[PDB]
Amino acid sequence: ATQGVFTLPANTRFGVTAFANSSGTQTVNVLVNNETAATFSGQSTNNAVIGTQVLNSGSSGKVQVQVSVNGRPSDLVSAQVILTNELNFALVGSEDGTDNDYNDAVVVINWPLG
Amino acid sequence: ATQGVFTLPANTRFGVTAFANSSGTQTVNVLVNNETAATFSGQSTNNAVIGTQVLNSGSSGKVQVQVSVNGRPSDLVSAQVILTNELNFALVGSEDGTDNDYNDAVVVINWPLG
Amino acid sequence: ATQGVFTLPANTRFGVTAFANSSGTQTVNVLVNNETAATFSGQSTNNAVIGTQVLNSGSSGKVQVQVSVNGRPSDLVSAQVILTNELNFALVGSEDGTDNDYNDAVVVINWPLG
Amino acid sequence: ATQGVFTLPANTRFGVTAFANSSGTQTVNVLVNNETAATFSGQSTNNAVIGTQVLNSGSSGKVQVQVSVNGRPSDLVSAQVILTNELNFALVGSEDGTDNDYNDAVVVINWPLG
Ligand SMILES: C[C@@H]1O[C@@H](S[C@@H]2O[C@H](CO)[C@H](O)[C@H](O)[C@H]2O)[C@@H](O)[C@H](O)[C@@H]1O
Ligand SMILES: C[C@@H]1O[C@@H](S[C@@H]2O[C@H](CO)[C@H](O)[C@H](O)[C@H]2O)[C@@H](O)[C@H](O)[C@@H]1O
Ligand SMILES: C[C@@H]1O[C@@H](S[C@@H]2O[C@H](CO)[C@H](O)[C@H](O)[C@H]2O)[C@@H](O)[C@H](O)[C@@H]1O
Ligand SMILES: C[C@@H]1O[C@@H](S[C@@H]2O[C@H](CO)[C@H](O)[C@H](O)[C@H]2O)[C@@H](O)[C@H](O)[C@@H]1O
Ligand SMILES: [Ca+2]
Ligand SMILES: [Ca+2]
Ligand SMILES: [Ca+2]
Ligand SMILES: [Ca+2]
Ligand SMILES: [Ca+2]
Ligand SMILES: [Ca+2]
Ligand SMILES: [Ca+2]
Ligand SMILES: [Ca+2]
Repeated sequence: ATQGVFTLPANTRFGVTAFANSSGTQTVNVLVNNETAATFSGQSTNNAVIGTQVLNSGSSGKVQVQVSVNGRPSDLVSAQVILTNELNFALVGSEDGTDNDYNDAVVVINWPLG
Repeated sequence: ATQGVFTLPANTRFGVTAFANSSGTQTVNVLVNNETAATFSGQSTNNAVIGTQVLNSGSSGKVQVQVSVNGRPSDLVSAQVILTNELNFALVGSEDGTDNDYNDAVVVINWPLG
Repeated sequence: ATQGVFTLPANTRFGVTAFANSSGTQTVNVLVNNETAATFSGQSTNNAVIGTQVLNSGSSGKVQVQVSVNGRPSDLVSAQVILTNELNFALVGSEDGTDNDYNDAVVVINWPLG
Repeated sequence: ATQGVFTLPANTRFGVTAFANSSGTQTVNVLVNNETAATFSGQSTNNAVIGTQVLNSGSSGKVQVQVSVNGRPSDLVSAQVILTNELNFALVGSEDGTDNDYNDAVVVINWPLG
């Protein structure tokens, strides 16, 4: 099944944050309506934040997270969770190797903001 | 129902990151085994990371998130989500006022790390 | 925080299924746009399905689950989870006593159907 | 990533319920410790509950959901969510064709019971 794709409400501000837990450098791309809206790159084995940004979901609401290490696409796992019918999290895990911890890059998208 | 309390696997490192979306200064307290392990404070209406730390769940695995604004306990909502039977997120939202956006402080706990 | 309230897409069919795990008879009311759309009652300590129905979300898409036992409203816990940006689950547990298993009635809403 | 596989606490009762939303006959198999513990089959475009059962997770606690149509394995999606640190749902969707609604068989596992 496709993973790392989420339909947000249109024209909404949202936060995107990425963490790294790998000896490899993680590159995280966030596409909005199929155009790169944020790119984070960094390396950590201690859950360091490698980037955070505020974005707007635009007219489509379509947000996609992609992860690669040295040009190789990581395998993704994802889900969206809504608390009290208001607070939204779109969560992404990624695996760059063999151990299947799926934490190599971790991406959290939250809305609403403000 | 109790919110913002999670049983993690014992003796496990976990990430805890807090975001602010409110006029009010948010104070996030993270307890492990009922003892304060981290305190974040900050103010933003643009989802600024007001703190991020790596902690250990210790022998109990009992982790609790509290949020207060100027001393007043915020109302919490929470859940845990597990992807591919491996990647864990504990999520907390909090409301300091009347608008019920539940984003005033947002706390994300993730494990495993490394 | 309010629990047991979910905003579905408007004019969309959804499944609702209730399960009981208590010595007391459980009454589950499902409201659509603030009007009773279905009512289920049953007693089980073995997770028996005490009711199932297909309903329409109507123009608001607002769906509310209420649970009571012998007249007394149960304490509710809820969340919505979306998998592969497509498959929606609205989940409710409820507590009628002191043991805090929150399974005394369990209500599962799923969409889309067909 | 592996989908439809869940680690439960050992020797615990859980409910499993399957729903169908397809013109094809769905076969849902539930494995405990890699052995078939329940089987449900049926065809519905209206969210019929094609089966519900109470099982015991056994000594491993490993539970797996498999779905097929006419012997062809369906693509699965899954997650686990925990409410008030107590109430557990393991959720599975499955796709038998090309439209990617992932609702063709839906399976929900809940614990604890009683
Ligand atoms: C620490 C370790 O990092 C990787 S495994 C690691 O990946 C790099 C990528 O550049 C090299 O291929 C090494 O040969 C590999 O050992 C993570 O997948 C793993 O979970 C762990 O965090
Ligand atoms: C921007 C706004 O912030 C608060 S409402 C705000 O709360 C502060 C708390 O110190 C004072 O009560 C102000 O008088 C209030 O208006 C959030 O609850 C709200 O969601 C929004 O982010
Ligand atoms: C078996 C038991 O059922 C209840 S406790 C039970 O509640 C009924 C009403 O539902 C009466 O108040 C009795 O006096 C109580 O003992 C559940 O709360 C519990 O989890 C367990 O399933
Ligand atoms: C109603 C429809 O059913 C299938 S698509 C459907 O699958 C059967 C399987 O036996 C045949 O291949 C038909 O030729 C196909 O049209 C679902 O995938 C779809 O979501 C929808 O529920
Ligand atoms: Ca890895
Ligand atoms: Ca890793
Ligand atoms: Ca607020
Ligand atoms: Ca706010
Ligand atoms: Ca109870
Ligand atoms: Ca009970
Ligand atoms: Ca389908
Ligand atoms: Ca279908």
